[PDB]
This record gives sequence, structure tokens and C-alpha cells, in this order.
Amino acid sequence: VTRIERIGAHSHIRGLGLDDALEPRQASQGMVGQLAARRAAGVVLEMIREGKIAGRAVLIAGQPGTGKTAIAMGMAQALGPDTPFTAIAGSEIFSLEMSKTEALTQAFRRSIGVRIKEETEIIEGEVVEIQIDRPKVGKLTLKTTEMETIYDLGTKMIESLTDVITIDKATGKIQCPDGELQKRKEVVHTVSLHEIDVINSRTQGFLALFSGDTGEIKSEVREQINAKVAEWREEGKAEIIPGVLFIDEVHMLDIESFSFLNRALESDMAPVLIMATNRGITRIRGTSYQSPHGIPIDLLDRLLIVSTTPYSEKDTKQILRIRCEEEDVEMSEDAYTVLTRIGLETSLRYAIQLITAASLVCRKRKGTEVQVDDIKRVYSLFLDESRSTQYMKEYQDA
Amino acid sequence: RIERIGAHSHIRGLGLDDALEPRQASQGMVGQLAARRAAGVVLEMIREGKIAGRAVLIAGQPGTGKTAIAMGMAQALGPDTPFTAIAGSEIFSLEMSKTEALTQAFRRSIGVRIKEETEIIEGEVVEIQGKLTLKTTEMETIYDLGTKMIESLTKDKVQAGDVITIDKATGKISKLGRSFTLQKRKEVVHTVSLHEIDVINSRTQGFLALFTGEIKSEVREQINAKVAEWREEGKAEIIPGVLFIDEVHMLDIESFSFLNRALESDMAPVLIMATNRGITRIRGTSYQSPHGIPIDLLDRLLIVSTTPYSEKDTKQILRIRCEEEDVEMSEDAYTVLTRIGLETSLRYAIQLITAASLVCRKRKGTEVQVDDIKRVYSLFLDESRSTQYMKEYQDA
Amino acid sequence: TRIERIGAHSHIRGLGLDDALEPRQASQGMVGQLAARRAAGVVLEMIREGKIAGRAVLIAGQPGTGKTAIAMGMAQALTPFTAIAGSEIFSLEMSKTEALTQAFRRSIGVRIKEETEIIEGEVVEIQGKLTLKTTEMETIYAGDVITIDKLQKRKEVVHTVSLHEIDVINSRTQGFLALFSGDTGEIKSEVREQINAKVAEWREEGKAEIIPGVLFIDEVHMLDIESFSFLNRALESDMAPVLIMATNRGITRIRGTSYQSPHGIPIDLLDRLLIVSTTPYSEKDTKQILRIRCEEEDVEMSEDAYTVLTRIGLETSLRYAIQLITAASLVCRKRKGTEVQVDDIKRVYSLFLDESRSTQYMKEYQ
Amino acid sequence: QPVASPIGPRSVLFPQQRLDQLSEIIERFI
Amino acid sequence: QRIASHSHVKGLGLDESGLAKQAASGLVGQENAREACGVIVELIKSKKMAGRAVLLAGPPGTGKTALALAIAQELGSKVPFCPMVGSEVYSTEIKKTEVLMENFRRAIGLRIKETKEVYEGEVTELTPCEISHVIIGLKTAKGTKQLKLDPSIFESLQKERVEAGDVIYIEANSGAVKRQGRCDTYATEFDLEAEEYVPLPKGDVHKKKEIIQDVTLHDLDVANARPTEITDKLRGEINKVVNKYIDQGIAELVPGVLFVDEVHMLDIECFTYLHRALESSIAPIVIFASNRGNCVIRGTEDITSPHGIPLDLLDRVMIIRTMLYTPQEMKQIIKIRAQTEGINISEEALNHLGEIGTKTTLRYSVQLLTPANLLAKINGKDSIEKEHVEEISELFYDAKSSAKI
Amino acid sequence: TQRIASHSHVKGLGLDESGLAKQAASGLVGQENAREACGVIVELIKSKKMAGRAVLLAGPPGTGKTALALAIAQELGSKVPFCPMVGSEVYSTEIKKTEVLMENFRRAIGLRIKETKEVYEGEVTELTPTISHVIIGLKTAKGTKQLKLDPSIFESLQKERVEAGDVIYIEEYVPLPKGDVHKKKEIIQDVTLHDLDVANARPQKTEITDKLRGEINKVVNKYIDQGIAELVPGVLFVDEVHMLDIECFTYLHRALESSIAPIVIFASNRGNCVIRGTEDITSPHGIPLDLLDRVMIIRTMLYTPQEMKQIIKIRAQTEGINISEEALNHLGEIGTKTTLRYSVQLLTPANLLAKINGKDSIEKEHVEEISELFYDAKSS
Amino acid sequence: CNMRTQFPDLRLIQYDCGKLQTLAVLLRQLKAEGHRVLIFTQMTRMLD
Repeated sequence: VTRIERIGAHSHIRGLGLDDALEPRQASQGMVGQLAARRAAGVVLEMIREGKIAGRAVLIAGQPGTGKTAIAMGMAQALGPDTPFTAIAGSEIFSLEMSKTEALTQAFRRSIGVRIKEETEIIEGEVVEIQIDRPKVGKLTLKTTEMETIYDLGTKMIESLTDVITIDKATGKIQCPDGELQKRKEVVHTVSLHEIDVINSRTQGFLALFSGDTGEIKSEVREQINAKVAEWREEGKAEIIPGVLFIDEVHMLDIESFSFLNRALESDMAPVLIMATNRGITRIRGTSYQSPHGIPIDLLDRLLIVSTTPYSEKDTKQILRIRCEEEDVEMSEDAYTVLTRIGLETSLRYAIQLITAASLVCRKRKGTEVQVDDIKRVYSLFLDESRSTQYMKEYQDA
Repeated sequence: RIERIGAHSHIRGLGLDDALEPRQASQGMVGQLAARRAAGVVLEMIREGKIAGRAVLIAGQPGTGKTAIAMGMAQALGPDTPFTAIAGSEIFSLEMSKTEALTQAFRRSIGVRIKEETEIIEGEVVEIQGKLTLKTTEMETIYDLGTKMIESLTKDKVQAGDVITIDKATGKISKLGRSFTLQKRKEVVHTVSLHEIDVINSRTQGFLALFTGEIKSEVREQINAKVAEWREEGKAEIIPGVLFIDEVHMLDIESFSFLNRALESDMAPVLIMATNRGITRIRGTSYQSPHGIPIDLLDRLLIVSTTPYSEKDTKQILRIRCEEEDVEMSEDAYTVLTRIGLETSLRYAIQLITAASLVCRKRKGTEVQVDDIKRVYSLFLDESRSTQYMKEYQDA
Repeated sequence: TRIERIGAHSHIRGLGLDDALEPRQASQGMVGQLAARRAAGVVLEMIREGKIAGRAVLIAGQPGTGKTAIAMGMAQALTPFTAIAGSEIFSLEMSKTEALTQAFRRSIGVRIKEETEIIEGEVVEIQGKLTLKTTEMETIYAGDVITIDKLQKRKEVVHTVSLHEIDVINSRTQGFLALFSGDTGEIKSEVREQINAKVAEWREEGKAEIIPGVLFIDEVHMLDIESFSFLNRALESDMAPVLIMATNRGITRIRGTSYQSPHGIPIDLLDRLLIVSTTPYSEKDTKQILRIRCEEEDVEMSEDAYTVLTRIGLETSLRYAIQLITAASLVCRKRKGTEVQVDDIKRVYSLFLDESRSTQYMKEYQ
Repeated sequence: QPVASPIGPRSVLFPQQRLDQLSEIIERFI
Repeated sequence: QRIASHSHVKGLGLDESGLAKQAASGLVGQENAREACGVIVELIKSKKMAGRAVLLAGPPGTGKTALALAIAQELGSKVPFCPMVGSEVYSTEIKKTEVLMENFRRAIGLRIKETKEVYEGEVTELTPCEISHVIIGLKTAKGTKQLKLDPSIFESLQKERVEAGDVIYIEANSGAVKRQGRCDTYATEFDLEAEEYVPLPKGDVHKKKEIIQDVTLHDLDVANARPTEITDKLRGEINKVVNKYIDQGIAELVPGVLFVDEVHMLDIECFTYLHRALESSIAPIVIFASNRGNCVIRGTEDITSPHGIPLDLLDRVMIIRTMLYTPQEMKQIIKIRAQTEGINISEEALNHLGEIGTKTTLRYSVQLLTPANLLAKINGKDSIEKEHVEEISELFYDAKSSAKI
Repeated sequence: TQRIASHSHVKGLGLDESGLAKQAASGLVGQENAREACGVIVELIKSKKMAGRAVLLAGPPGTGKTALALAIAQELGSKVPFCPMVGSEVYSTEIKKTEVLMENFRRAIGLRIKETKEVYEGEVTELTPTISHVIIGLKTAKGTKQLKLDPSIFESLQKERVEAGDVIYIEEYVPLPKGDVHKKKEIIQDVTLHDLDVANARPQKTEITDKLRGEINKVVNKYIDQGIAELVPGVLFVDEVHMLDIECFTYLHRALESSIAPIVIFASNRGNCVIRGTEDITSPHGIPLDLLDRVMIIRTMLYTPQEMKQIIKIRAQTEGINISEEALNHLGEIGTKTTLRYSVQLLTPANLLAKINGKDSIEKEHVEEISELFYDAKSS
Repeated sequence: CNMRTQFPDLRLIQYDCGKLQTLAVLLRQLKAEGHRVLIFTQMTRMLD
């Protein structure tokens, strides 16, 4: 009944609505509104899925609360399987153990993915208590519902034997459909550039699943690995796929990461990354000099700024209707009008916080429709940012 | 046993009566009625074993004895009770955090008394190559040994005739066995300190319990749960301890906000805060605050102010310093010494007494000359004299 | 084509003085700086004698007098020399006290005379009885090599070992820490007392002897006050190598504090520095050192080009005029000629510019 | 095959009156 | 081919006389800077000058990184080229002086072509019959041979599984890499041997292979330090053994070339180690790049200096000027991208895109060149028209229109 | 190797019978009040009366506080340990400040331990092949002696290997162990607490105060009253005390009020300054009000121009060369122009250049030419 | 070898039952006389 993936804030959408002629709709795949942002997201998504250029930054910005993160969430949901999507923040690279440049190039390593096509043989079958001992191969008979096979065992396979036992070409591993056991398999596997860590140090699993490593070995990981992944390139073997990196809170990032992004996009193995910006004129960290956008001109010349427009009255009620369609408890039409007036006067997330409490008051009522007095009492008990500003005239502490 | 008496080791306890009234000539502590009255109140509150976790601050002028009252409370606290004096500057570490050190300071001053039962048989041992014969006052009995007892006797160079104790866990005790060349219940109530949290977290116990962030996440919770289980099955109780915080005004506001919520727990011992000056800004912020402490921590604690010393109380403290350090003084030197100690600090007068005793024992005399202590006082200077006599502009 | 062929101001071999310690006008070393090279020769004779300790010499002057050339001349004319920068002691794993201490103690050298008895060679037995696959001797008392320490030889070995015995006593093995810097702040009593006692016993037994070193610290215009507090004891210690400080800036605010003092130093290090000031080069001295530096890469110039090169190097920096002949030799090689001209050095001056040329043309501010 | 410094490097109050002062012998008494 | 951001760089176009062409390898402009960088690449290729420094003085947005890439492509693969970002210096566990010194050791490299014979293993020659003397045969597809090996190699043999059907790679320094399960091991048509099934290793016994290899000194320092280097014992030993290797006639040294971006954003202690360590006689040439102009040096808070460079560092450095352009060649540069792109454009769309490029900056038009071709591919047009570029100029905004709104 | 440092002419304090004044007292001249103030406290050092005291030194740069800080330790000899430590060694990145301070306090406080032991050596003869009787012969160059020992000692010898006629320490190699039949020796030496704390840390490092206080003080209390260990503290010297963080000042004037604290001599050179870590404080001598009520302030005077000859004469005696009248006059004039450290600094290179040019004495023109060679820091 | 579990010694159930306390007092008083003590059970679980 209870699952991990619950209904969150940006989890109500189920993709991004796009067409062949790139014509946006008024309500497609959960996302409602932002037409120019929809066209820009479609252009950058088609450009990433083409996979020709590499090392381009496309910034999106606007007013806080216009559903800017949900556009990238719909892009990530409609991105498709077998494609690495890396979503980082401006605070993840700040660490007292590793450097911020090492963390940012680790995110660059996480971004680009490799699709590898292989063909293996997987043997399946049920084991019937065999192999009379040492005086040491013995026998092995497997049973199916079609035909049984009777044969002997091998030499080095006696350690794994000390219930369907699925053994690959290698040493070994741990109702059933029939078929020949010499099943041949193709395994299109995705590697998030983990070829560095497997030879960079010993015990690669404890460094691959959880961190603890230092800065990776210079003159061994950037030229040798690139030359060898070029050796695996254009020979009928695996080909790299540039993933999608999504960066948050860029306007309060240090100038050194800006200087690293000024030259990281000009390299060969540079994925197409997009970033978000909330505030406007904000002084950059590290120096005391003021600058617009929170980003200096040397990086703004290397990116494109896509501005977003705030919502209107017609889009807000459509968002409320599609969130009532996502949820279970319905409302009254006068309560929809009051909630539309609240979402017009205040933020949309404030209405999202009110509608869940109104549904819980309706569950206290044990009904299927939120009345006007219920949401009126919820709005009276719960304060707001613009509401609690006038109550701070008591001068309680400073 | 040769340990020199310091500036705060000159008293033995605190003046206490049946009605808890502060005295003047009791145990070397003179005057300071209201602060010692509140100190006796909180000392009876600690020794009663009722509550713990009230923040008491001691304020006043520099030199009124804000530190010696803590030593008088600690000496009159009683044996088998922990006392820990930590400044603000000790927890400023680059290897560990401030909140982890404050939790170590909180969990260090909580003692746990655990009772155990053993058996100890004392008597003359006669070994037969083998078996043993215990010749005691009660009986003379021959015992038959098993397997591990013979091994425990052969791993050690055991000499016959000495006292050999046989316990339940078979642990030998060799106490005073080389000085020449049934006993049912010995209930032992041993006191331990609660520094075993990393013993739960880590694995080593030798290097760990002597001289290290230790898995905060769910380490203290299991320890507190097993402490609560021991508190029931009356196998283990719990006594608190006194934590003195010295010069708290040199501490960041983050440790203040951590102590504002770490005191509300049940595992918070009694703590005595020290604050010297008045209007002092907080290191970390830009706004001023009284006592170097913001309003949030000021609402938590209470303040006791120290009354400045009088003339006769100063003369009685100088008489205690006369009778303590084995320094025979003259009757004409008390007025001059009081005149010196009135304009300067009391500890400078203690140093003056010590240096005058040094010069008098260099002279090898019994009485202290007024001209001698005048020459010793003229040899050195004061802090106002260090302000005054450096008017030559020696540096920039 | 070997590793060092030419760099910055280091082409002269040794330092050039006389029996009366007076520099010439055409000899080895640089041209000019009579008092500076005289004081350098006096302090280098003090290093060669080695009577006392705690000799800190500060050198100062205008930017462009070549303190690095004087330091390299005193290094080549010198015994372990060490020239460090102002940021090598500033580390993260080590502090600003331990790294400067290891920089101080590294210049001290120890000569060790060790006589051992070695019986080496090839086997011809096994199982106990010892002989060889000899040329010489026999009489017991296959193919492997065994060496036994007490044919028979008494070998005398001279070792020139620094004070990194402190590295090997604290360590467990001699393989790990002998290739990089090492650990954090160790037992300082083990550094002082046991080392001084064992080296004093080695002096009393006559086995090993010690020699001091020279430490050249350049660009001391920036330095934190921790090192200035450390040099109060470092110059007043029991033993310390000689120090040559090089400060370029006259008045500079000390980082971390706010003071106005000459050479960025407090009053405590002020009276502890033998200060030598320099003199900027004249016309004939600049022309003569250009005549010297023409013999570096075998480049000949015309008669009317030395005056133009000295006229450029007088108004602009001297090192720019040193780089002009290198930037013009390639154009002369592409011209296929054995002699440069006036138009060549004017074209090179039009191509490459200096700070005085770029000062006026940066008035855009876009 | 060079080597710079090493051929092989070089690298009574005690008597049972200080081992009893230390608790860092194999017996961990607790 | 996965074309990157800029792929116009394939040369620098220098003739024998020493003139600068108007249009060579997509690098139109700055003939004075063309000659000034021709002089320094001739200084690099002459292999006689080490310890120099180059600064590229210009406004932000001229394309000096393409000039450094043209330097690196004229040098090619013989001279090692390792660019360094200024944000690669601020490390947490390793000090910045050591990072700059290890970059200086990444610059210097050698090349000592050599040899190495391969042995490759027979199938089964486990003959320990003496331990000093081991007989191991070889059964390759060309034929069978035998060899006698000293006991060691055999001590490496018993460490790994030496059974019926294995591979034994033996190097010249007793480096043995071994496999298991080869040739044929299908005796009774039984189950898995759980080995690697490889076909016949075609090839003879005795080859004589010769490889030219470039070795950097920092990889040598990493391989020798492990089973912050001492500047009295380790690097002097490396200098002595490289001197012995080049006096015996084995290796050949090449000069080191570095290129550093955002130099002014470094600390002043990095500066006082930088212009002290470039004063050494073994110092490589490092082309520095200053991005912005007159600001405050990091760590001073009051000292005003041009290009964020102190007076001790600004001296003894060659300076090459790179100024702005003229707009009438901007439509040429877009054309340089067009032959890079592979899709031909029209004549009026080039005019509108050049107008957008001369409106604010060229890089805005260069970045908008890609969605113009993308919408041309979506709508089905074989070329880029004026409607797509005039729509993408209004749909996507620059920093100036974002600061205006 | 003597290795003559700057302050090598100082032998001791030079107090005659009462401790007032002398001029040529085998060291630094002048400073009568400073010599009296440091000669009072050495009786407290040698007598072990109080603990937790502090000594403050103040004055201009050039008063020679290092000379008196050496002379207060050379008069004590090797009995009382002396370990100077500046505030630069307190500053560290990996190890904290208070840990290094506590290791300094453990380097200060020391122990004196005596021990009597019996040592047996010589070659051995045995006849025993365990009933209460072991025949042990003992042969040395002084003769033979037979002894009867316990069978447990023979069992312990049977545990290892015993050669017939070897050297066995009863408590081709080892030829001739010279010595009598028994060696009964009583030896007294010194113990530093720093080595004990290292051995408690690493038997073969931030510490908790339980092992620091109790686990040391209990065995010290159990070993003093038996008659073995004697607690002898040390004297510390902290140079540049005004260049410290204010947290270090709080730790110092808390730790001086403890029951176990040695005597520490501060050295404050500069006057008013800003205390590091805080702002807008103009306290005198870089020291706050709390520490000034605990230290012993000693004011140092300025040297007279007449006593410069008494400074330079002992330095010429240390070097070993005579000074003429005009050379001493010019050295006195340049010692009245600037500080005396510049006068001491120009003693060695003048003698070296006179040895080069061939001058057995010191000329006024010679020191004039070497003063023309390089000038002082005052006219920079 | 701290078996990282520290098996519980059966002492607490005596603290969980006052009847077991009275039985322990009666058994430790009857052993001082030197006579025999009879125990009577009903089930095998009580025996265990």
C-alpha cells in the first residue's frame, strides 16, 4: 500500500507535452502554462537528442514561483530510459574533504553516459541433489517440463556449490519458462563513466557506491582515459551519449566555479548542461563587487538567458483543476472561486499548502467535497508571508 | 603527596550549618553572604539528588572571588561525585566540532553506580604438587582444582604462602605478596563515567577510553534506552555532577543556541557559568548584548552577583594567608599590607606576601619588617603603574 | 639539449672578486655594484669560515637590479645551499612553524666516516662451510651471492647526510617517508635533545662532523606575523644556518594586521638584518652587460643596434631589452642573414610591448 | 642503478621502575 | 564526428617569408599578433629557450583560446600541451605550490624509443627438473619452440594457476601476466570450466618491436614516490638519472609548454611562487591569459594593479596585444562555421545573422547558429532562411535584454 | 664544537651574598632591579613553595631579556629542566593549541627516581641433573663462587636454551664479561612527563583529562610516599606573549589558577596593540585586565652610554681580539646613535676583513669603511 | 573477542518476581544449616 515514491510537489506531472511541429497545448502531460519556455525546452531537448554539438549552456530564469523547476522535471521525465540525467545543486560541490573543482568534474563524469551492447549466455534450471563426492566432478542433471539433460560437471565449479542456480560465462552467481539453457543474451548496459574508478584504485566497489576517495590522479584520468575511449569509439564498438546536467542556485556560486565553467564547455568531452537562476541583481561571493544577474559577463557571454512570465487567472485555475484531478478530494465551485482568488492574490504554492489541509478537514468531515467554511477556517488559522509581516510590529528580538 | 597549595586550594569546603546560614570565620571563606547563600542552596539541591539542569551564572567585579566559590562548592561536594571545570577555549578544536565537545562535557559529568557481587577467600595457601590447602581462621580446608585454575596458577610465578583470591570469574589478585623478600558477599558499588558512547560505536577499548567524532546517529539513543532499562530493574541508578564553565563570554552564539536546547533533555547535569565583564559584544555577530550573552540564553539562566570585599574581610583573608603559608608577620605590617591591598588586587597582595617571605627567609628571620615589605613593593609595579611608567613611547 | 641550458639571470660561473675583495669592471659576474658585491664577498667569507651563527642579511633596491643573479653567484661560488620562496613553507598538511623549521634544518650537512668489514662473493657450498668461486683463496671453515658483515675488505665510506635522520628515527621503515615530506608535528624533544646528545657523542668520538648551510629566502615583502614571531627564537637559537632575505617592496601593509613599517617587518626583525642597498645601472654598465649577454646564444649585432637596444632598455625594463635580442634572433634567422639591422629591432619593438606602452592604450574600460 | 644517500642507514634509568607507571601493557584492567 | 564548440582550428598559417595571410584555417584577424605568436612558436620549435612567459592582453571576448589551440595544433603531438584552469589550483588536501610545481613537471617530457621481445607461452611446459632450471615450451599457430628460464619466472608461475591450456606473457623484467583455459579443453563435452574462451593466437615467436613513446616526468615521479616531493633528494635524483639517460643516448628531452587561464584570479602566494619558480634555469614556457582588467589582487584588498597582476609578475613577461575587429568580416566567420556545420546557408540570412552579431557580440550569433539549423531541420527547409533567424533572435535573449527587463 | 651564539658570554646571575648589584658579574651588565627581581624568585624555584605564578617582562627591544632568561636557567644547572617555547610553536594546523600547551606543561614538571639493583654476571657451571636446591657456579676474573638458587629459576632457564659455559643475565659473542660476583648499584635520574604521555599514547593525539590528571597523579602519590619518586617542577619561558589569540589568554589565566601549574615567565615587548581574534581593544602590553592581576610585572631600564664598553669588552673577550681606543670610541658613538645590536653585529666581519687585509687590531678607519659599506635600519 | 552480543546472564527475572526473591532468600538461608532441600515441579517447562 505504502510506497517510497509518494505524491510530492513536482511529482504530479508525468512528462512533457511536445508534438512533431513543436506546437504547445494548454494542458499537456501535467505541465500547464509557459509557452515560450515550452518552446525553448523543446528546442533544447531536440538539440540534446540530436547529439551533434557538445559544450553548450542554456540558462533559464524568471520570478521565483513560476514553475521553473517543474519544466526541468518534465524534461527529465520525458527524457527517456537508458539516458543519464544528473541534477546537482550549487551547494553539492562545497565539501571540506574534496575540492569543488573535483566535485564539478565528478558531476561532469556522471553526466556523460556510455551505451555498451554485449551478448552473454545465461543457463537456467533446477538442481536435483547431485555430485557424489571426491573419489571430483560427479554429474549434473537438470529438469524442465519439456526435456531433461544428463551430463557431468566441471573442475573449478565445486566451490560455488558449497532452487534455480543461474550461472553466467564467469565463475558464478545465485514457474520457470522452458527453452534451451544455452540462451544467448544481449545486454545494452549503461555506464556513467565508471571506467576511471575501477583502475584508479583497488577495491572499486567501496569507492564506486559510496565516496571517500581523494582527488583523482592527474595525467592519468583526462588524457589516457580520453584516448582509450576514443580507441573504443568508431570501430563498431560502444559510442558515448552526452547526458543532461541540471544545475541549481548559480547566482550565489563562487567565481572560481564560474572560471572553471568558462573553460570546461570548450573541451571535447563537455556535456550540454542547463542551469537555473532565481534572484536578480545579487553581489557575487568572494569579492565585494556588485554585478547584475549574480553571474559576470564572462560567463553570460557563454550562455543564453531564457526569461519566464508569471501566471494569469486562467492558467492558475487550470493548475488547480489538474491538481484536483491528481488528488482525490473534490471541492465546491464557490470554494474553487475562493481558491482561485487566493492563488491570484498570493503564491501558487500557498494554495497547494491550503488545498491539502482543506482535503484533511474534509476527511475530518468524512465527505467528498470541500465546502467554503472549511477552506475559510484553514485560511484563517494558517498565516502567510505577506500576512505575518504586519504582525512583526511588536519588536520581540533583534 | 607533594603537591603545592595553589591560589584556590587554601580553603577546605564551604561554611554550612543546620539552617544553612553563611558564616564569616568558617573554613577559610570570609564574607560574600548572598552568593554563598545561593551556592549553599544549589549545593543542597545537588547533594539531595532531586533535580539537575539549572543554569546559574556568577557575575561581579574582577577580583571578588568568582572562581574560589566554585572550588569551595567542589570541595564540599563530597567524595564519589564528579566535578569538571572547562573553559570556553578548550572546545575550540580543529579536529572536532563545538557541539560534540559540549555533548562530551554534558555526558562526562553523569556518574553511574553499578553494584556487583563476588567472593574473596583469604588465607594461607599450601600447594601440593596440583591441589591447594587454605589455612584460615575459620577452617582449614583442602580444595581440588579443575582445569583453568591450574593453568592460571602456572601462567604466573606463584609463590606458596601468599594470599591467593579465588573469585567467581577466577581473577587472581596479587597485593602485598612480596613484602618480606566461605565469605559469601562482598558487594562492590563501582562508579563509572558515561564516556562509553564510542565504545558502543567503535571497537577498541584501550586507546579509546583514555585519550574522535563517535557516531552520534543512534549511539546515544541506545545508551539512554539501556540506561532507562537499568534504572528500572534497580541494577543501576545514576548520580549527577557539576560542570563549571569558565569565561563563557568568549564563546560563539552557535554553542549558545546548542546549549539552549541541549539543557532541556533529561541527561543535562548542573552547570555553573562564569562571566566577568558587562557590556561586551558577541564574537560572531555585530550587535551588543549584556554579559556577552544574547537574550535567548539570558532567559534560560539566572544571575547571582558578588558583593565587593570590605576592609575587615580583606584583613581576615590576609590573616588566613598569614596562617596558611607559614609566614610569621609583625603586628605593624597588617595596616601597611591592608593599605597596599586596598589600592591593588588581592592576588597581588598574595604575591607580595610570598616575595616578602622569600626575602625574609633569605635574611633567615622570623618577623617581617615593614621596610622589607616596602622594599619588595618598591621593587615591583602595578597594572596602573604599567600603564603609567610606559609613557616613554618605546614602540608604535 | 640537456635540462638546463639557459633561463633567467644565471649564466656567469662562480662569483668574481679578488684578493682584496674588489670587483673588476670586465670579469666574471656582473658589471657594477661595488658595495653590494663587496658585502656579498664579506658574508660569503663569513660562511666559508663559520665562526658564529645568526647572520641575517637583507638585500634591497629598485626592481631590476638582479638579486637572483647575485644569489646564484653566491651559490655557485660556495656545502648545502638552499634557495626557497615565500610560499613553500605555507602548506596545508603542515603548519607555518613545522615547514619553516624543516626548511631551516635541511641546509645543515653531516660528513660521516664509516669503516666496515665486508666478506662478499659467490657460494660453492651449503649444508655452513664457507669458500668462494674464487680467484684467490680457499680453506672452508651453488652460484648465489652472499655478503657477510662483521673476500675480506675493510672499506671506508664517506657519507654526506643531511639532518633527515630525524626523518628516519621517528619512522618505522626508511622507504616511505624518505621520498616525500612526511608527517605532522612530531615530538620536539626527540628533535632537540636526543639528536644533540648523539651528535655531541659523535663529535667526542670523532666519527662524524657537521657543516652549516645557506638559506636564500626571496620576496619577503609578504609574510604573516607567525614567521616574524618565530624568527625571534630562530635567530636566537643554539644553532641555525645563515639566512639571506630578499625584499623588493619598501612600504607594504602586513597581511592580517594593519601597520606601516619599512620592508614589511616589525621592530624585532628590524635591527637583525644587515641591510645592503643597490644602485641602478648606468649607460656604460648596461651596454657592457648587453655585450656580455650577446655571447649567450651566439648572436652578433650591428654597430648601430647596441645604442638603440640600450635606449629601449633605459626607459623600459632591462629584462625586456634582454628578451628583445632573443625575439629578434628568430626574425634574423628567417631573414637568412648573419647580422641584425635597425629595422629588425624596430619591428620587434613594434610587435612586443611593455607596461609603459600598455598604460596609455587601456583607456577603453569596456 | 643509482642510490643517493643509503648504503644502510644508522637509525639506563629505565629498569623496572617505569613499566608500572604505564597502563599500556596487554592487560586492559576494565 | 562529434564536433565540439570550436573546431575551426587546424593550423595557424605561417609561410616561409614570415608574412600573415588574410584567411588561413579560419583565423581571420590580428596579423601583428599572428607574427607575435609565430615568433614564440619558432622559439618553442627551436628548443633553446626555457623560462619565458607570454601574456595575451585584450578585452574579454576576442578568442585568444583559439590562438593557443592554434599554437598547440602547429606544435601537434610532439610537444606536450597541458592547459590549466585557474580553478584547478585551489585544492583542499594538496597545497597550491605543489600543484603549480607538479604542473611544471607535467610540462617537461622526454621520448626514449626502445624495444621489447614477447614470449606468449606454449601450453604446458611445467618442468621443474633441476630450483634453478625450468624448461618451458611454446605452441603458437606458427609453430613450437622451447626456452630455459631462470628460477624466478617460475616463482611467478606457481603463484598463478598453471594448468593445461594457459597463456604466459613474459616481459623483459620478469613481468608475467597469465590466463587460464586456451587452445582446447572440451574433453568429454562436459560443463563449464569457467575460463576465457579465446581462439588461436596467430603470430610467430620472435618479433622485434619498436615503439616511440613520450613519457612525462610527473608520471615518473608518481611511479617512483610510491612503492609533496623533497627538493633535496628526489627530484635531484630524477635530474641525475635523466642526465645519465641522455648522456648514454637513450632518451631525448623535449621542452615544456603550458597555458594558464584566469591568472589574475589566483592568490598572491601563488604569484610569489610563480615568478620565483619561473626564474629557474629549468623552467618551461607558460602562456598566461588575463581575462579582465584593472581589479584588486586577491589577498591585498587595497593594491591597485592592471590586469590583476602585480608589478613583480607583470615584468619579465612578453605581452601580445589582441584588439577588437571590424564588423564587415563577421559574416565571413559565420561562414567558417557553415563549412564546419555541413549545411549551406542563404545570402540574406547571413546578412541578418551578421546584423545580430554586430548588434551586441559575435558569440551570441555563433550560439544562435545552431537552433537556426535545428528549426530548419524540423520545419523541413534545406537551408536557413531569414524567418528562422529573426524568430530565434526574439525568442532567445542575451544578457543585455535580460538586464533591461 | 663550542658554537658561539649571540648570548654566549652570559654565565649566570652573579649575585654575591645578598643579591643587590654587581657590574662585571660574568655576563650582562647593568639592570639592577631586573637582577633583583629575578634573584628573588630563584629561592621559590629551588624551594618548591608555591605553584601557578607568572612573571611578566616588559621593555623596549634591546634590553637583553634572552640573556637573563638563559642566566635564570644556567644557575639552576641540569637539576631543574628548562624548555622555552614561543607562541609560534603553539600555532599549528593539525594539532590544536591547548594540546601543545599541555605538552609544554608536561615538559616543565618532572620527576626524580632512584633505584637499587643487583646484577649477576660471569660464566656459569651447572651440576643439577627439582627439590629446593640449584647449584650455580659463577666464575669471573676475581675468582669463583658457588650459589644455591631456587628450582623455579632453573625451570625458567630450562624454558630457554642454556649453553655449558655461557653468559646468563640473572636478574664468538659477549667475550669476557668483566665484573665482580654481584653489582649492587643505586642510580638516580630524571623523568619528563612528556615521554610518559607519549608512552601512554603510543606504547609500541588529542587527550581526555582523566588519564592526564588522575592516572598520573594517583601513581605519583603512591610513589612519593614510598620513598622513590620526587616531584621537581620546571620553569617555562614564553617569548612574545602579546602575539597570542585571546583564547590562549583565557586558557593561560585559567591554567595559572590550577593546583598543578609550574612557573612561567612571560616576555612582552610591544606596547598597546589590537588583540588577535577581537577588535577595538587598546589594552597595555597586548594583555587584558584578567592576566595583569596574576603576573609579576618587571620593568627594564635603558642602557647608559657608559656601559656600552662593558658590553663590547666581554664580546671582544669571547671573540678573542683587542680593540684600540679610536675603534672603541667609534663603536661607542655608533652605539649611542642606534641600538647596541648594531654595535654587536659589526664585530665579526670587521675582524674577518682585518684578517684578510692583514690587520691584527681594529682600526677606526676600518670600521668607518665597513659602515660606509652598509648602513643601519634607522636610515633606510 | 568481545562477542559483540554480551549474552544476558539470568539474574533479572529474579528482579522481575518478588516470589523468586523470597525463594532465593529461603534457599540461601537453608543452605547455612547444612540439610537437604526438596524441589517439586509439575511440567517440563518448569523444569527447564
